[PDB]
Amino acid sequence: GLGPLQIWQTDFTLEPRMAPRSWLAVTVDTASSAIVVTQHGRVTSVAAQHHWATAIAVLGRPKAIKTDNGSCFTSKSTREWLARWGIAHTTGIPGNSQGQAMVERANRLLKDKIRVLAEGDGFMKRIPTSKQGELLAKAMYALNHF
Amino acid sequence: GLGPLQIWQTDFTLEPRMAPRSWLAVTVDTASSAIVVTQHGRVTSVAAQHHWATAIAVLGRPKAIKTDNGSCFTSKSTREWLARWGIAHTTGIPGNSQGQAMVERANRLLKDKIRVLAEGDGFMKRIPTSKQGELLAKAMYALNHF
Ligand SMILES: [Zn+2]
Ligand SMILES: [Zn+2]
Ligand SMILES: [Zn+2]
Ligand SMILES: [Zn+2]
Ligand SMILES: [Zn+2]
Ligand SMILES: [Zn+2]
Ligand SMILES: [Zn+2]
Ligand SMILES: [Zn+2]
Repeated sequence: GLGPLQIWQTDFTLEPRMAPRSWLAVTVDTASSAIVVTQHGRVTSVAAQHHWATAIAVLGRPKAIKTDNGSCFTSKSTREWLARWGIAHTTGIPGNSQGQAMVERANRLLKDKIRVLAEGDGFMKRIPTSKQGELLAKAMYALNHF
Repeated sequence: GLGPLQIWQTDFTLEPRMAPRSWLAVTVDTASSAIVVTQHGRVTSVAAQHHWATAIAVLGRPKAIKTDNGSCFTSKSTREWLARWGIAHTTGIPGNSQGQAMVERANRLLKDKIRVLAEGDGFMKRIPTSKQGELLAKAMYALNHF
């Protein structure tokens, strides 16, 4: 049982094609490379908690999650939510540089796939609100192919 | 590679504690017993398609899905959505009796866990709208423990 560590990297990335809920919260399980994404109207502490509750239902509970120092991830509210779950959190090392690189790469592959799938459906600018969820789901499936 | 068949059972169950989006769409992968649930305001053909797009992002694409003859699953719109995905569908045998039993059992374990987790949080009647998603996510995690 000397298998990979159950550690996640999480980040928010802006995607105007998904407006009005244009902030995409993306989590990469570093142990399997699975990706989970959710959309939100604003980046708050509560959006990050909503995102991780879903990721937890999808990937199970991690031992730890690594984020940057964005304030939605470092407020007291977030620290308490993570403590209630027993999940450890680290924002890395002060002036990390790298070490968030996997989720930054997932952010980019994700936006590219949304753009090619959207354009494939004839949406060259914003994706109609009513079509967003299924297209976000399709991009997520295309990047995991469970 | 003589491992289980990638066949899903899907159904809708009403849960007043989740009002106004009180119809829960539940899918059980019969190959692993994993469960995926989503909430909806009305049972339409489009609610079933929204539910399966999410399940597909979570469990990958199945070879087939088995449902009852509820009309949201048998309209032309649904038949076409499933055909676009290459997924086969069966509503079983005319007067099946059983053969949907796993998802009917998942419907019941699911509503029980929502009730115990809700009550654990002090919500004895409807769960506040703003608390529903995280509690639905928690019930889904509690029944899968990924
Ligand atoms: Zn960030
Ligand atoms: Zn939210
Ligand atoms: Zn970033
Ligand atoms: Zn695939
Ligand atoms: Zn039914
Ligand atoms: Zn919907
Ligand atoms: Zn039923
Ligand atoms: Zn667990």
